[PDB]
Amino acid sequence: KPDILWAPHHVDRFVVCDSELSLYHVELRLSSAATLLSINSDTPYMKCVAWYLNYDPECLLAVGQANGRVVLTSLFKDLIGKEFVPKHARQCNTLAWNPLDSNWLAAGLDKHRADFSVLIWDICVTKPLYELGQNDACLSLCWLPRDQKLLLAGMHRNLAIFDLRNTKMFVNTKAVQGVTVDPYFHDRVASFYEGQVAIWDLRKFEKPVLTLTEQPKPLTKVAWCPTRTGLLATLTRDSNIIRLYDMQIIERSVQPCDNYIASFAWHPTSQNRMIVVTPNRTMSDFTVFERISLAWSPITSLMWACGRHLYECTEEEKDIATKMRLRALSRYGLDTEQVWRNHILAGDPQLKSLWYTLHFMKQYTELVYAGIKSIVKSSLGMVESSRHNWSIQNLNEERILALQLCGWIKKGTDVDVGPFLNSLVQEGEWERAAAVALFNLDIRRAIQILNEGASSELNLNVVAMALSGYTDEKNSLWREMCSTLRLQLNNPYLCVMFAFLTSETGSYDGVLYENKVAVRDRVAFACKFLSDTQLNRYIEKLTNEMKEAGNLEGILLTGLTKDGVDLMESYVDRTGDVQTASYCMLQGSPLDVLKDERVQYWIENYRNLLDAWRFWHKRAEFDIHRSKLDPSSKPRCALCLINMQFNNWFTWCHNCRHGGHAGHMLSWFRDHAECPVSACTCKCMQLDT
Amino acid sequence: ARSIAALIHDVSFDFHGRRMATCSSDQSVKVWDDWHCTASWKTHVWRVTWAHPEFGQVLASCSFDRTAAVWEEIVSHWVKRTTLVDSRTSVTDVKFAPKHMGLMLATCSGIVRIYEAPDVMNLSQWSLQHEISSCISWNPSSSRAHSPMIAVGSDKVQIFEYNENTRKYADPVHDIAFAPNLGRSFHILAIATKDVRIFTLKPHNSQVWRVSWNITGTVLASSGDDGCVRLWKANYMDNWKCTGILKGNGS
Ligand SMILES: [Zn+2]
Ligand SMILES: [Zn+2]
Ligand SMILES: [Zn+2]
Ligand SMILES: [Zn+2]
Repeated sequence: KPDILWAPHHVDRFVVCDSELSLYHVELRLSSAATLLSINSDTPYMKCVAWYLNYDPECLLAVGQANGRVVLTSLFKDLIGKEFVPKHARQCNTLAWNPLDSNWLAAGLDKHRADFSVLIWDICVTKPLYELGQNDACLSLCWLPRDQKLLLAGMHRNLAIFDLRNTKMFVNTKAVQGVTVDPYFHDRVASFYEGQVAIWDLRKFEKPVLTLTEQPKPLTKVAWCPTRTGLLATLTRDSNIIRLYDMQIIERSVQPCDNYIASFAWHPTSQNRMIVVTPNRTMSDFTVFERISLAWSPITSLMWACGRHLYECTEEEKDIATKMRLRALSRYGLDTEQVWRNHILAGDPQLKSLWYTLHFMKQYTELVYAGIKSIVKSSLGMVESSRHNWSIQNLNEERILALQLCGWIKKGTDVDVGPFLNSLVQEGEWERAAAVALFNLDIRRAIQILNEGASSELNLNVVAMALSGYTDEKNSLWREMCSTLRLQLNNPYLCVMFAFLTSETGSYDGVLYENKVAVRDRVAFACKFLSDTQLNRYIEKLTNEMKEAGNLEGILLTGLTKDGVDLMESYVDRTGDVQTASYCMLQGSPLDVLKDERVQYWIENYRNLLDAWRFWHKRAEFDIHRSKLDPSSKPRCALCLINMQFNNWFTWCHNCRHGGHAGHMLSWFRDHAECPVSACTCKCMQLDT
Repeated sequence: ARSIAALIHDVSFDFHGRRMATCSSDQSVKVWDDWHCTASWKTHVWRVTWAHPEFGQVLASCSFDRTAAVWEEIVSHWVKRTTLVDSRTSVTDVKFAPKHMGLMLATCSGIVRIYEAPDVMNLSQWSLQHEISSCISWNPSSSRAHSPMIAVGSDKVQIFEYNENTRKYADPVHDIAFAPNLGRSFHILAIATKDVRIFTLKPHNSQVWRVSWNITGTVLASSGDDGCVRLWKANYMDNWKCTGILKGNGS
């Protein structure tokens, strides 16, 4: 059976014992790669290998041959090729160099008539310095780390503890193979028989204290962990998983290789290294690693805890948890003066169109809060234009308000979109201005905007030329190709202009259902060209399209009503934004709608959520802002002895009921940690912490 | 990353995330509040999680000695006002109930010893108001339309809801975590098993470990035997997706 044995030193070197010795260097591909440094094949039929614990010379392998001869091969030149030979030849089962004295080489041999089995050699052909154990077979050897001379030998039927001072406590059991004393607990020993591994107690060496789980296949190697606080990894024959039965007894398994494992080796120096050698010499280094006890923090830090080290990730995208922190740090939402600038204070197209919509509702107020859909229910007196007449007051009282909520017209009854066009040209939106100007039945202004835009900052010139050829003939050449070629235009606003132009009057489905154009523009367009029967059906379709999709731009249509809660519920479900949910549902919403369980609970989370971030003062601003918008959601000082601008506050301690002026009390507690009144031990300031 | 000084069996933050409670492998629990150990306890601790601050700085420790110790704030070496040692078996975990439902602690040993303290100021008395017989997860829902629910994991998740009408509660799983709702109409369940599983309840390639939910329940941290604390999150299609991998050793 091939074996892997880490060297006591040279933490980058190891030897993979096989039919021929081979020393590798950790730099095949171990994980890391292994580079062969030496190969010894002069010791055939090797059955036991043990490192020389003394530093000089390094790489000295005591190769126990099958004939009993121990060859100190060098994988102080005197200790090279030494051929310690027993009195009678027989198999050499186990070898173990004493850690206290690294020049003894305890050798375990098979049975014989009258020859000692466990021979304690002397490194210095030779003669044993100590010969203990007769007419038996020492299957395993393990020097006790504490005592200088006590080798616990696993004989044929007993775990004899040979005392070299007087050549012996024996416990007759069937578990006598692979004795390994756990280093950290010097009073605990291990031994495996067949498929069962037993844990012993040297202080109570009468019966095995614990008998671990019996694996089906027989165990091949049981080795303690010199890195952890007790982890007896238990290899099993024809098993690809190292059953690390921790005796600390939580059982864990690790499968570092896809094939069977011959023998593993814990690294004495490296923190729990698991060099694994397959029968095909597939030397793979695995790592155990303790279970990670993750636990998030309100600041989104994963305090990864592996072993005895706390590795804080510290948020090592813009997640919603992280997003709200920057929003609240900039007083998001609370700046209810330039509501259109709230999204700017937010640092999103959905949020940008939402705050503009809420600004327009705030602007008009200074039934509108019921949304576009409820406003257009009572709209009556709709007329359809059969032919596009190129040049607003004819619209209903509901329609003109709807355009204002869409921003197309300024605050008032002025039937014009001219001021809106100038802002768009100033804002740089040149393709949107042409569409908005065209939708008010003005080709020439649309051409002028495109021509003016193309002049500054040249495709808009051609679009102006393309727009100038609007022909209403049913089978015209222009409508034949412009309708087909409109889909090959980059800007959506250019596409809808030709879609609206080439569409048969009455059914403007080429523009009403273009998701790349802002909903406000489509709704504003719909209020102007759709009849009452068509508009109500279309708005009900668009309302439900933002209702389920959780679109913030649908606040324009849904409004701050029972449906608005449903829409904003979908937005929370899709994303998880309650900070936007709380502020928007507080800005002008009616008492009955704001009294709903969902909207009240949305506030309850954000306040509780904002508490975990230590933003108490920021939260205090929200509660003050919430209370105004939602009315339904409403002795003598011990130092100066004066009976009852902040210094005049009267501090009352909840523990000892003592206190006085804030200015006096803070001064006393600044340098002291006791209640100033006599015969009082209460630490008023330090108690709350 | 930053390997601050500290084997911690379980490390968990408080509500504010400014103090860390760590349960060492030597049967000791420390309040590591630059995290410097500001306390020492010797415990009696499989899991140590804080309580809600308005209820006091109470740390619940689940031990292997068939007890669930609760160390209450008495200023430092906190004094155990109460000791929930009535559990016949070892308490696998001790996670406090959400603040809306009162002072309740769950010890899913299978006996869910839901100890309730009628007196907030005097928590020394623990009353097993409910007892339903590996992982204990609490539903953070506080809604009038959402009844409180208690989840129990077995080493496979059953949610027991205290029905108003009856006034009574009615791959191996390693840890179950309920995401904070924040007004959601559905609950997201994260269960630690051979494979990380995420499920929606609307009214590592190895053995996973104690996964936790962020303060908003959107970004997920799932840990397993692979040794890498993989960070997970949602996607544009409202589906779970990988968002990053963090190294335990700090690399
Ligand atoms: Zn005074
Ligand atoms: Zn006092
Ligand atoms: Zn005073
Ligand atoms: Zn006091």
